[PDB]
Amino acid sequence: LMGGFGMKHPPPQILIKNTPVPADPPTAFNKDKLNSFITQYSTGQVSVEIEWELQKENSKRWNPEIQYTSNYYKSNNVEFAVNTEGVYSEPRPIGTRYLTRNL
Amino acid sequence: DGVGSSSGNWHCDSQWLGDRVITTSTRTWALPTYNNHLYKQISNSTSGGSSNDNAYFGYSTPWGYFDFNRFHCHFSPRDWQRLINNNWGFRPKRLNFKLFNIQV
Repeated sequence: LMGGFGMKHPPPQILIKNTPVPADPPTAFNKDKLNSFITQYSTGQVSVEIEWELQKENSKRWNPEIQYTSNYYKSNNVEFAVNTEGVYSEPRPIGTRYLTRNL
Repeated sequence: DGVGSSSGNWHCDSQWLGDRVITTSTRTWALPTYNNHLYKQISNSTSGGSSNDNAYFGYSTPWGYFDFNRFHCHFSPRDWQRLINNNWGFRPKRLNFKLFNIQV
């Protein structure tokens, strides 16, 4: 209902965790679970590649269609770009329904 | 062929391949008799003009001619929109021309 493709078997959840690294344990045995760990965090790169199938348009419409376009008029910043502080912004939501076909 | 058989069909469509687009256009034309079958010498004197920048000499022929040297003769507005919004360049490659269904 929020939009998209419904699947019984969607892309699986990918779960990641840092393995706990205990600190120095006491020299005398204690049966309680360890609660002293080395403070750690992890970093790395993640890549995802998705192949999309396209349905081309075969319209016989004579007049030009409505198309999504940027506005040429001057502005302080370029839409869908970074600001002077390096902050990326999306200025508007973009749908998918601009081309037309008969009902 | 014969009087009662068409000599061609109406072909008017655009086919969009990967790196190529093929435009086909068919039109109905009418051809009258020009100059009453005569060749006539023409000039700025025969059209009454007397400025030297507009002076000319030439001939008018009883022949007509077919001209399709404008882009809208081949591209519909939607095809033109697709071409201009999806391509960095284009150029003509080859031509096919047909005259058929002659009626005098």
